[PDB]
Amino acid sequence: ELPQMVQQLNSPDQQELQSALRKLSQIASGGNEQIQKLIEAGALSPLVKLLDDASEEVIKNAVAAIANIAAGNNEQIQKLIEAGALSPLVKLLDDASEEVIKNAVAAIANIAAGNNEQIQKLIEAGALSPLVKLLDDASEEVIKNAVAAIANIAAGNNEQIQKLIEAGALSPLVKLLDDASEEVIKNAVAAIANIAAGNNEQIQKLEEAGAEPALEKLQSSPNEEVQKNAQAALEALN
Repeated sequence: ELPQMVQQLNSPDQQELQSALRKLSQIASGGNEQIQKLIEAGALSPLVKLLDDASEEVIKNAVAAIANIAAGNNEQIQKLIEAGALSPLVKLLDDASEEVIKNAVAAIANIAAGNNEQIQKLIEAGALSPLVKLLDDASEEVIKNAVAAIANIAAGNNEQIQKLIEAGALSPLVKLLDDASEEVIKNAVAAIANIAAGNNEQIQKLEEAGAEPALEKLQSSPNEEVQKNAQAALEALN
């Protein structure tokens, strides 16, 4: 059932390979107990190997599956990192297909939701500069996943918030506080609230970027998430 599908990942047939990757992604999307079955079946290393495959269609399916595996628990994210997912995922952020960037950034966003040591490996893999460049991408689905990843990295320690500021994240995030999608503002205000939870120097850099006037408008939002995040970030500035 499952080992046969994992064995199918080593196939010259491009239809059989795409089909096996589609089924595995569907299992992986069903929750942590399903992701555990794929790990125990040895699905991770061949899946990671398929991120550098000669077939653009095979890459798409492999990234879709890994994005779903990345949605697992800290232990599952750890196995994905140990399988070598980070380096190929970072390389995929600079790819022609918008479909691969979307899931490459989603997988990275789900890994960024893990512990601070896992955020450190994402930074060590060079994920920050390409993530900041995707904040101007002009594809709304890419920008929301890029903002969500950054928001997750900002939930890390003060040193990790520092690597975000040094990457040039502050100015694109304050720009995304308005004249953008509803889901983008929601993610931008969460990232800003996370940077405001940093040290006093980082709170200062946020003012310099022009965050305070952009947050004052969001303070009275009817959206519970936006409202509380704009309120928490403003309390931190003053």
